[PDB]
Amino acid sequence: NFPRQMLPFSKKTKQWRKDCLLWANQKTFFNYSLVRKSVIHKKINY
Amino acid sequence: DDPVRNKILHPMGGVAFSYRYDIWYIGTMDQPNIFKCKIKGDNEYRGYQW
Amino acid sequence: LDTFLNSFPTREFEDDNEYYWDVIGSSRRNIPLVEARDENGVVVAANAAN
Amino acid sequence: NSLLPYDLAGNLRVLRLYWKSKRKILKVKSYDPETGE
Amino acid sequence: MKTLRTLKISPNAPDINSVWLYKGTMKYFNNGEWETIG
Amino acid sequence: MKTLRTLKISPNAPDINSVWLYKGTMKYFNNGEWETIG
Amino acid sequence: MVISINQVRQLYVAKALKANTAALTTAGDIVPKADTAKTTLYFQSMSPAGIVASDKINLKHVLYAKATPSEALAHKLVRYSVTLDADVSATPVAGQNYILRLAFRQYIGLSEEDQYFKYGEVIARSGMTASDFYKKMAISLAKNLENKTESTPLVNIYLISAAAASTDVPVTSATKESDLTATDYNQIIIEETEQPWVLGMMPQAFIPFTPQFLTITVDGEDRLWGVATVVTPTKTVPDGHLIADLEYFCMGARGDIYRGMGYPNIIKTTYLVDPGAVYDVLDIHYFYTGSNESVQKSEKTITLVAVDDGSHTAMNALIGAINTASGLTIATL
Repeated sequence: NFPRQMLPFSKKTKQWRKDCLLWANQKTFFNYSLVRKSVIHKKINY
Repeated sequence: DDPVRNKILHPMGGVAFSYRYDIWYIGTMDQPNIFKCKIKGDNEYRGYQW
Repeated sequence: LDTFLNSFPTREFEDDNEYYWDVIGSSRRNIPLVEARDENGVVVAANAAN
Repeated sequence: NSLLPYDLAGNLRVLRLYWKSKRKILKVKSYDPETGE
Repeated sequence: MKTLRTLKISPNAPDINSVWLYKGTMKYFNNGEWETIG
Repeated sequence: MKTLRTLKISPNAPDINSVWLYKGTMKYFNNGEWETIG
Repeated sequence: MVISINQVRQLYVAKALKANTAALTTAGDIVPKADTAKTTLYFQSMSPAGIVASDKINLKHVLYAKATPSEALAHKLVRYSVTLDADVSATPVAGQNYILRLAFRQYIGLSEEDQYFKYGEVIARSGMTASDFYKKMAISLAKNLENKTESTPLVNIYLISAAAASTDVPVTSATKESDLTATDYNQIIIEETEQPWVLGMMPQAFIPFTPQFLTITVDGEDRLWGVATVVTPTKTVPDGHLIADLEYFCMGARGDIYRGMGYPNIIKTTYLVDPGAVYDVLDIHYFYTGSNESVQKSEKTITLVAVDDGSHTAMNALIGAINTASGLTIATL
């Protein structure tokens, strides 16, 4: 659950900038994009 | 202290899991001891059947 | 519980099979005695001379 | 290593996130003092 | 488990946490009563 | 009202503000004399 | 209350058996109808405003049919026998304060985190025997728990004398010491009690507890005071409030989904389950299949509900009416 981006700039506090990054290192296993190949497919090519 | 998962009560009040002592790090291992396991290129599944 | 499982790192693996890690002790050891024989080959028991 | 904090080579995992937030802005219709533009 | 620091010589009952000394008795508080030694 | 605080293990008699303890005779100072407890 | 369904659930109330479509004259009958080659079973019930039928149960497509009695659908109220621990002291210690804590766990909410605590306190004095102690702590617990002011019924507390050893004498917040006159009181039993029930708005749920004891200093080492044993129950809450709340949901499959939402304008349905009588429940769980490539199933169920007199006279006549009409070996209960 990525925190809400629809906030006034005073409500984009210091903990809110950590919540977007604690989301990032949890969903950094994710690499799916609909115009890219897999990580294991490119690793076989390299 | 979680009373929904911990169901055995202790004779001295509260759940019996509260009386469990755990020392998680004895010294510095020079590498991460406890971590979690994932697979490279394993996005978790979501699939609709409609 | 989820804040307990967030003080741990994560290692992404290449396969979904069993994974191993190798543990080591030391190299220098002491060896127990079996018996001590004197020069003619008869064992030296407790009630014996030098 | 692939999400470990350090590396056995001796390096630090640097995770740079870039993301498009949403900013509230105002469009203001102001009149020119000189001409009616 | 229960420390008693003081000993009080008096003909009256001093305190739960002290020892009551009379003529030839040494009574202390135990089990809700004054228990004598001897 | 006399409040004794220390207990002395001695073969002879200690100062009068303490309990004389020797071999099983708890002795304390009462009425001018060392009066045994037991 | 709201239950889970296996893609549908419908209930029919069986007040009597008529065995023919033309003999349906009173609201609440049931007629298990079928044809000569036993391939379709269906239940023609007389609603208060005309004859209704069921879904046509394909008899090659039934999965189970098992009818449960009313004694297996009753919630048993737990008991806790609170005695003096004979290890610490057989008689109460003449100086210590004797406290007992009752730890409730589903108070107000449903989660085991919505906890609630009540207490009982009796200071033990010199010369107080064990029967005089239980005579004091049955009053002190009932002054908290069974008071006139508490918003919910928490527990029922009784005393047991050693001569009778089975008959419970009730203690309440208004009972005085002169009513309990016995020198052989040996335990205090704390029994659960029935929370209030509102039809279709308050489900039947109970508050569980645990009598937990507070420490008393016996020989200079602080030792826990009492022991609590679960005693096999003697009082059950019957099946009346569970099947009125089960009809109320499964009438919404055949009818209106909203029951009073906006009240100048509602469609009232008349219910046939009396909430003061016990009932037996038979469930024929079936499915549907098209005779083509659409082999994916659609599970269903029906529920038939009949009044129980203890010997199951109304329901075993209904199972005897289904087995000979449709050719299932539904177990006589």
